[PDB]
Amino acid sequence: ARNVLYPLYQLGGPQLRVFRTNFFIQLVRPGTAQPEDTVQFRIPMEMTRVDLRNYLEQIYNVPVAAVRTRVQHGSNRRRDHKNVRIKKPDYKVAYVQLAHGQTFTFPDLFPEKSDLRCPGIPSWFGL
Amino acid sequence: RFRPPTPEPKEFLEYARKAGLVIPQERLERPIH
Amino acid sequence: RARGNEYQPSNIKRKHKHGWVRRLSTPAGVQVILRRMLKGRKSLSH
Amino acid sequence: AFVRLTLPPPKVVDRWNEKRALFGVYDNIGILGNFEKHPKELIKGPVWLRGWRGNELQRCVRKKKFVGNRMFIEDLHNLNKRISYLYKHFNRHGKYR
Amino acid sequence: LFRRQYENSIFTGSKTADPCCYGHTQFHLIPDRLKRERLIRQNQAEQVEAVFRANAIASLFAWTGAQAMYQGFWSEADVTRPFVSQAV
Amino acid sequence: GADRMSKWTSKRGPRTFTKSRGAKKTGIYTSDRKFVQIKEMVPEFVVPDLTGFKLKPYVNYRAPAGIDTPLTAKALFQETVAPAIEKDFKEGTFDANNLEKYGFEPTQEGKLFQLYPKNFPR
Amino acid sequence: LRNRLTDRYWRVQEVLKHAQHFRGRKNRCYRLAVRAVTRAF
Amino acid sequence: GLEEFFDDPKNWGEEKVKSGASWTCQQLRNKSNEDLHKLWYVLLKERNMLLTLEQEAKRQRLPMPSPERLEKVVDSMDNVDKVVQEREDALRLLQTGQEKPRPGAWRRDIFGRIVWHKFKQWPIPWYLNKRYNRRRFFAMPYVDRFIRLRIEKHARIEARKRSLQKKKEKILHAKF
Amino acid sequence: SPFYRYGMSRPGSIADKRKNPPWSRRRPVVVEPISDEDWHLFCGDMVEILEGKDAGKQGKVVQVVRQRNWVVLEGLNTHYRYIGRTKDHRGTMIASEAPLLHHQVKLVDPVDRKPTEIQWRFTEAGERVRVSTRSGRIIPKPEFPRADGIVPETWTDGPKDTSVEDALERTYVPRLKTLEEDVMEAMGIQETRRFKKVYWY
RNA sequence: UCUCCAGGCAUACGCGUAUAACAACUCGGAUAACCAUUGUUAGUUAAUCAGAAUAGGCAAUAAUCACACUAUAAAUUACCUAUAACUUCUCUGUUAACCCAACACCGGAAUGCCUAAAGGAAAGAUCCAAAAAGAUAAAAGGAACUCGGCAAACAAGAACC
RNA sequence: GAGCUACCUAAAAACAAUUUUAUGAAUCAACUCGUCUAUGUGGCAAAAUAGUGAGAAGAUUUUUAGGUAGAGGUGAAAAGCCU
RNA sequence: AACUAAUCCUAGCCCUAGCCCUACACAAAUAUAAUUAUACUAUUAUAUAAAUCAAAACAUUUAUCCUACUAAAAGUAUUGGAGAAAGAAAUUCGUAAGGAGCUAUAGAACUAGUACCGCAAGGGAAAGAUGAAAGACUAAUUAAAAGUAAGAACAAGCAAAG
Ligand SMILES: [Mg+2]
Ligand SMILES: [Mg+2]
Ligand SMILES: [Mg+2]
Ligand SMILES: [Mg+2]
Ligand SMILES: [Mg+2]
Ligand SMILES: [Mg+2]
Ligand SMILES: [Mg+2]
Ligand SMILES: [Mg+2]
Ligand SMILES: [Mg+2]
Ligand SMILES: [Mg+2]
Ligand SMILES: [Mg+2]
Ligand SMILES: [Mg+2]
Ligand SMILES: [Mg+2]
Ligand SMILES: [Mg+2]
Ligand SMILES: [Mg+2]
Ligand SMILES: [Mg+2]
Ligand SMILES: [Mg+2]
Ligand SMILES: [Mg+2]
Ligand SMILES: [Mg+2]
Ligand SMILES: [Mg+2]
Ligand SMILES: [Mg+2]
Ligand SMILES: [Mg+2]
Ligand SMILES: [Mg+2]
Ligand SMILES: [Mg+2]
Ligand SMILES: [Mg+2]
Ligand SMILES: [Mg+2]
Ligand SMILES: [Mg+2]
Ligand SMILES: [Mg+2]
Ligand SMILES: [Mg+2]
Ligand SMILES: [Mg+2]
Ligand SMILES: [Mg+2]
Repeated sequence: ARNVLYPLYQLGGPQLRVFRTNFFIQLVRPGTAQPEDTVQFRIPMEMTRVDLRNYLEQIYNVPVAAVRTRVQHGSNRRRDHKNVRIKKPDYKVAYVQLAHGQTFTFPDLFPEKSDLRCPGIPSWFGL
Repeated sequence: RFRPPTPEPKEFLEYARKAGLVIPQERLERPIH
Repeated sequence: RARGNEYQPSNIKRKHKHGWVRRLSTPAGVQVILRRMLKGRKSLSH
Repeated sequence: AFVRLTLPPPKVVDRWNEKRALFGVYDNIGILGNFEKHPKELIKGPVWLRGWRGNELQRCVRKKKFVGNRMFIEDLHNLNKRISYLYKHFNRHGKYR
Repeated sequence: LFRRQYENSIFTGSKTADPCCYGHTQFHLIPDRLKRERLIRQNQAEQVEAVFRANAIASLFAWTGAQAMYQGFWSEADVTRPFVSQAV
Repeated sequence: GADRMSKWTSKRGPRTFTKSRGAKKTGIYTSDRKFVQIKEMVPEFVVPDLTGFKLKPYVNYRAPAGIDTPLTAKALFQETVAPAIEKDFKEGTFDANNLEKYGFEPTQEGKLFQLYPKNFPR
Repeated sequence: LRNRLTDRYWRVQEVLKHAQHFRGRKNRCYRLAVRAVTRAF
Repeated sequence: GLEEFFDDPKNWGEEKVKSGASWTCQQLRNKSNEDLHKLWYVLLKERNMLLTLEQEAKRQRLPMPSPERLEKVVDSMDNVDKVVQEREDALRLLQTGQEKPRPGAWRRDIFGRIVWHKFKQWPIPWYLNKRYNRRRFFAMPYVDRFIRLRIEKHARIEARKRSLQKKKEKILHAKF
Repeated sequence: SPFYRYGMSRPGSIADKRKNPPWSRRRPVVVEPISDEDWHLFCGDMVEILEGKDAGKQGKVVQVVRQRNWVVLEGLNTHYRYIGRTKDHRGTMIASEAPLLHHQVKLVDPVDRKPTEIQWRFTEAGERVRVSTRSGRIIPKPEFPRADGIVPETWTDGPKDTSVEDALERTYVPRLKTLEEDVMEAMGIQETRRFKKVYWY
C-alpha cells in the first residue's frame, strides 16, 4: 500500500500484513518485442518487484518466475500557453516472466473492422 | 534583449486536423428537435 | 583567451554552495530564504 | 491621433437622489444650534485631516502624528522618506529666498 | 544480458607460450544463489537442470574455442580437428 | 545554467548520488555490503475467498439509496455497549472497575492492532 | 491619467490641410509638415 | 490468471458496455467488515481491468468504450475506504479519545510559522538521536521583522478582497 | 477559472474546450445572483414566454444553465441553422432553441393555463413546495428523464451488477473490533508476536 | 554503386527526452530535401557493470619487471585477544546526434583502447570581370626592396656586441 | 560570490620514440604555452583562424573535492587576479 | 474600391473609513546534496547603526531617519564651529461605508514574483476585447498614423510662395 505508514519492525516483530491494497496496476502491450513468456505491467512507483510477485500470485493466482523493473522518465519539454513546462508523470515498468512454461500474448482488443447540365439554378422550380 | 516566441494560438478543425486528435463522440444531453 | 564559459557545471558543488542545507547553516543564510519566501519565489534555493 | 468610432453610452445623473437633494443640511448647526457643535465636526475623512488643512509637507507630518504608530513597515518607510524629500525641497530649493 | 566495452581476451587458462595447451576436464561449483532450494522457492523448479546445462555450454564452448585459436584456427580458417573437452 | 525548478531525483547528479522513489525498505545492509531481506518486513496481501460472493462491482439503478448518517461514537456506543450496561444496571451487577467486561480496553499496549499510535497499514 | 488631451486629432488636421499640396513627407508628417507650412505662411 | 485484466471476450470491440450504479456510502454501511474486505478486491479487479483498457485505447488512438465505468469504480472504492475509516475513527475515540490516528504536535519552525508536526517512528528516544536534534523547532529574534511583514502582507490582500466585493455589488445594483 | 464563460454546450465537451480555452479572457457576464431557495423553475415545468418572438406561447423546459439564469424551452425562441455541414454536403436545416432568462418567463398553473407567479412554502409533512401567489395551489415537481439516459424502471441488470435484494441485505453487526481484527479471526490467521517499543517523535 | 576526406568507439562529468515510430508542414534549422520543429504513441530490464556489530592489543625495513643497483625529494583495511549474531536480493543509475560558450558557434572539454574493420563530404545552379584573400611556377639579375631580409626561399649554415 | 582566476590542502592521473647519461640534459610527438607575420575586425571567436614558433621526467601538465572574501583574500609585484 | 493597422470596457488596482487576531486546511514526504519510512555527525540573532547629504569646502554640528495623544502656550524659553541649524516644558483644550481616485504605456511589478536574465544574493516582463445565443460557422465598425499599393521618372536647385 502507498501513502500509508508501515509499522517500524524490530527483531522478533510480527509479520507485516496489508488487508486492503492501495496498489492498482495495468497490463500494457509491449513497445519492443518480448519473449512470449514475458508480460509488461505499469505499476505505482512505490511498488517493489517483490510486491508485484505476491500481488499477482495471491490476487490473480498467476505463477511468476522472475520480475524486472525500471523507472521511465516522463517528458518535461512541452510548454503551456504561458510558456510553463508541462510534466508527464514518471512511471515504473515491470517485466514479468511467467512460470511453468506458461505463455501469454496481449489480446487484440478493439477487433472492430445536381445536374451538370443546369448548374446554379435551383431544381425545386418546375417552371 | 528580446520578446518571447508565443505561438499565439473554422480554426479548431485545422488545429486538430494537423495535430490529429481523438474526438470521442458525445451524447447530446438535450435531444435535437 | 575566449571568455564566457566561466560556468563548469557540477551538481555536488552546486548543492554544497547554494543548497537548502547550506543556506540554513548560518543565520544570514536563513534570512536569504526569508526574503525569498516573502517575495513569493517559487525556488527558495537550488 | 485616433478617436472613438462610436458614441460612448449615455451618462445619466439623477439630480434628486437623497445625497444630492439633502446636500448642505446641518451646515449652520452652530449658529442655528447655539454652538453646541462646530460644522467641522460634520466632516468625514482621514483622522489626521478633519477640520484641518496644510501643504504636502504639513500633511505628511500630521498623518505620522495621528496614525504613525499603527502604520505598516513599508508605508512608514515611504512616509518617512517623503517627509525628508519635502523638507529638503521647501527649505533649500526654489526661486525665492 | 547487458553490453559493455572492455578488453577482448582469448585465454585457455595459460598463455600461448605454455606447453600445456589442451584441456582435459573442468570442475564447476554452482553458487548458492542458484542452488536447488532457492530455485524451487522462486517457482522456477523446471530451471534446476537448466542451470547446469547453461554453465556447461558456455564454460566448455569458451574453453574448447580458446584452445582452437591457440592452434591458429579462427572463423576464416575453420578447425580441421574437432576440439574436445568435458566438465562436471 | 542548472535547472532550479525540476525535482531532484536519483537520475540526476553523479553516480554517488542515489535516493529512493518512495518504495518501503524490506531489509538491512550489513557490513561488507550484504543485503539481508527480512521476511516480516515484506508486506503480505491478505486476500479472501470470493467463491459464492453475491456482490459485484456495480449496483441496480432500481436500488434505493439511503439517507447518509455518518457513524458517531455515540451511535457506536449505543448500538454495542448500551444494551449490556442497561441490563446489568437493572441486575445491579455493575461497577466502574469492570468496564473491561463490556469491551473497554484501558491501554492499547500488547494488542497486535493498536488504535493509537496506529501500528498497522490500511 | 486623470486628464488627457482629447482634441489632438483636430490640432493635427489644422496644420496638415495647409501641407497636402507639398511633395514628400512634408505633406503627411506633422513634425516636418509644421515647419514647411510656416515657411509658406 | 491474466485473463482477469481484460473484459469479457464478447464485449471486446463493442461500442458501449452497460454498467450499473456505483455503491453509495449508506448501502455500504449495512455490510459487515468481512464483506467489505471481499468487496474491496472485487472492485480492485474491475479497476485494474478498466485502467488496462484505458491505456490500450490510447495506444490504438481510439475512444475508450463507456468511460463512465471507471468513474463509478473509483467512487465506490472511495466510499468503501470512507466507511471503514469511520468505523475505526469511532472505535479509536471510544477507547482512546484521540482525534487523529498519528501522533503530532503544534510547533514553530525556524522561519517563525506555526506548523503541525507529524511524528515519526524511531527505535531510540529523542534525547539520544543526533539526526533529530539538528532539526530546530524555534525561531531566533531576527525573524520578528519577517513575522510582521507577513501579517501586513496578508492584511493588504484581505482589504483588497473586501473592497472588490463592495464594488461588484454596486455594479449589480446599478444593472439590477 | 474566473474567465470561463458558461454556454449552451455542456461543460467539458469538445465545443466547450474550444469556446473556453485556457487563454481566453472575455469580459464577464453580469448575472443577477439568485438564491438556491429563490430559484423556482425546473426541467419539465411548462412556462410562458412573456416577451419576444414567441411571446405568449407556452413551452416545456428541457435545460437549465443556472450560472447564466437560463431556462431553455423545447421548440421555442428558435432560429435556424445547418447541422452536420460537410465539404460535400450542405447539412440538414433544423430549428435551434436559444436561452431565455428567468425574468422573461413565468410558470403556468396546471388546471387553468395562465402565467401564475408562485411562492415557496412548506407543507404538512414539511416538504418544501411551490405555491401560486394567486389561486393558491400546489404545483407538483415534474419528472424529467435522467441526463445520463438511464431509466431505472426499464433497467435490467446484466453481469457484474449486484441484484437489488443483495445490495440491501444487512450483514453489519456492531462490535468494538476493527476491520483488521474481524478478517483475521474469520480467515483464521494467527499471530502471537508483538511489535517492540517504538518512540514516536 | 562511384569519387574523395581521415579521431573514432567507450566511460567519467554534465545535460534531461533532443531518443524511436507515426502523423503533420504553422513556428524552429539561418534555404530546400528531410527533419533536430509541432502533436500522438512508445522506450533505458542487472546478486557479476554502477551506486548506498562492540571493545582491546601492536606495527623500524618504499617504489621503479624488484633481483642485482645505488640513490634522495624518504614515499600505503591487515594480524591477533574476547564479546555478539547463527542463511540474504530489496532499492537506485542504464535512451540520444547530448555538455560549457546568447546559436545546429572553425572555440573549450578528463581517461582507456585503438588509427580506419570505426566515422565522414570541401561544390544550391552558372559564370570565369576588376579589387581583395590563398596556393604553385619564374627568363636575366640576386636585398638593388625596406624603418628593418618583414614575408617568402632549390636557404635554415658562421661569427660578433 | 574562489564551478573563472590567484594561491593552497587532500585523493588521484599522463609523458611514445631517440641520444645522453644518471639530468629543473639533448632532438622531437601527445600535451602545455603563445614568439613573429598574415587573415579577421558586428568576425567561426565580446581575443579566433591559418601558418610559424617555446617547453615537453619536471619549479611539468591535467582531473576531482575542499579552503582563504572586499577596511579583505591571493600575488616567482604585472598595483596581476578575485565569474 | 486596401494592405499594414485603428476603434473598445472591465480584469483589477488606489486612498480612506471601520475592525485586534484565533486561515495554521486531505493521506504521505521533507532540514539527509530539503521534500529520500529507522540510530551514524547532535542543536543557538545582535555590543552604540554608518555614510550620503546640509554648512555653498571641511574637521564639532546637520529636522525626519532614531514614534509616544490633539489645539494652544511657540518657533517662545533654551541649545549651537552662538554658524548652518536645532527646539521644549509648566499650563489650558478635547464625548466623534465612501470617492470633482485610475480604466490596459494608467491603476499594484503582477494574466506573474511567472517567463526570462544571473553561479548566487538578486533583477524582472509583455499581453485581453463578437453576440442574447457559436447546440446561431466567432463577429462588426474606420477618406482615418507613420509604412506601402493603386500610379517610377522627365533641364533648374531648403522644394515653397507670387
Ligand atoms: Mg535496475
Ligand atoms: Mg556568463
Ligand atoms: Mg574547471
Ligand atoms: Mg529522431
Ligand atoms: Mg516525416
Ligand atoms: Mg519529434
Ligand atoms: Mg559494484
Ligand atoms: Mg548509451
Ligand atoms: Mg552563426
Ligand atoms: Mg566508414
Ligand atoms: Mg558541402
Ligand atoms: Mg562552386
Ligand atoms: Mg614558390
Ligand atoms: Mg626568377
Ligand atoms: Mg631605396
Ligand atoms: Mg642598414
Ligand atoms: Mg622570416
Ligand atoms: Mg577551485
Ligand atoms: Mg619519453
Ligand atoms: Mg629538457
Ligand atoms: Mg623546441
Ligand atoms: Mg630547449
Ligand atoms: Mg604564479
Ligand atoms: Mg613594478
Ligand atoms: Mg569581473
Ligand atoms: Mg558640505
Ligand atoms: Mg561628520
Ligand atoms: Mg500595467
Ligand atoms: Mg507593469
Ligand atoms: Mg496612410
Ligand atoms: Mg524651378
